[PDB]
Amino acid sequence: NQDSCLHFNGGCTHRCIQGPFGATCVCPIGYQLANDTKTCEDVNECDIPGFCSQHCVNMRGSFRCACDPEYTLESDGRTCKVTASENLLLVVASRDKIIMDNITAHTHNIYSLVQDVSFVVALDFDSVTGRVFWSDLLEGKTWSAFQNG
Amino acid sequence: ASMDGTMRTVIVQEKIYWPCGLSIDYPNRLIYFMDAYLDYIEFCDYDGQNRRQVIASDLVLHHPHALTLFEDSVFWTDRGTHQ
Amino acid sequence: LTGSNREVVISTAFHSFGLTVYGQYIYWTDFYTKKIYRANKYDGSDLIAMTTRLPTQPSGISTVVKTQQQQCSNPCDQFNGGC
Ligand SMILES: *[C@@H]1O[C@H](CO)[C@@H](O)[C@H](O)[C@H]1NC(C)=O
Ligand SMILES: *[C@@H]1O[C@H](CO)[C@@H](O)[C@H](O)[C@H]1NC(C)=O
Ligand SMILES: *[C@@H]1O[C@H](CO)[C@@H](O)[C@H](O)[C@H]1NC(C)=O
Ligand SMILES: [Ca+2]
Ligand SMILES: [Ca+2]
Repeated sequence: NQDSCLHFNGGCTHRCIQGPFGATCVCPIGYQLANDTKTCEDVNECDIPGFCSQHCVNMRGSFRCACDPEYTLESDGRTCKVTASENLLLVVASRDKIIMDNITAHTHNIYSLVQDVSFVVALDFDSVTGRVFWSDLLEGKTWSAFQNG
Repeated sequence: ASMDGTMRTVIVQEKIYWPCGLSIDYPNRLIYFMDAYLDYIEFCDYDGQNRRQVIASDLVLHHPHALTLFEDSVFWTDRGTHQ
Repeated sequence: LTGSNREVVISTAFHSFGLTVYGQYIYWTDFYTKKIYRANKYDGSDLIAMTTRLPTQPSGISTVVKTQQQQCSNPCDQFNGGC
């Protein structure tokens, strides 16, 4: 390629360096180099699904990320974590048992909440009252209880 | 639809056969939907004009039923694997 | 061949018995679903079933190719290699 890399930067956008084939060209971190082997382009990081968890804004050779008010951003610049001190609670429906699982730093605790449920099909929860709602197919009914049964 | 039924639209209409369960991601305003015949988990936007696959062409899914989300994790239940 | 790198291509394979590779694809047969499956050997990118549910548990699989194999000289072909 061009020995004139030294004279005119090889026509390259950012930087050209001499080599055995005359010209070599390079773009900095966050940039990308394309089919002409001379120009520089910007990685649109937000185009990658899940690059950062909640909000992403592209910038020249960089990115900016943000989390919603319920969440705090972590120190890395992409991850978001939840501000509330409460553990994750995961509720699953089996015909005879409303199973509940409690999560603590990737450790599990599994128990069965409510007695005398016949055939549970559907589940939801209300945060204002701190209650769990479920429906029973054999009873033909909908029930509400507290998260402690 | 609108929560009073006054507006109605169809947002996913193709590549869909036995769509079981729905979940929503509020920060991103995304809809998560799961299919038990084509055996996939996908997410789209509220208008259905951006669409992506989380799990697809994977034998892990046999008969998914229900879906939930937390942070960067997705939880689901399967009736074939009892899992 | 020395174990230097290790990766998982397909994360679920329903009790695979036999395996073969051709082109960009890896093929395997399993007892549980009575089927033959194709995947992409680098990523598991595209997964399909090459057969319907077969009436009996399938068995090992192999390939038939017209192109001549890799060739090299055999030390045994001169005077039985001294053996
Ligand atoms: C660069 O080349 C690839 C491969 O031919 C092509 O897919 C792509 O569209 C090209 N991009 C540009 C900007 O020419
Ligand atoms: C979940 O576990 C934590 C830690 O043991 C405990 O404080 C909390 O009460 C538990 N919540 C439920 C609903 O079990
Ligand atoms: C169950 O939770 C409710 C709501 O916090 C509380 O009023 C009640 O005392 C609790 N009961 C038990 C047995 O923990
Ligand atoms: Ca960028
Ligand atoms: Ca299925």
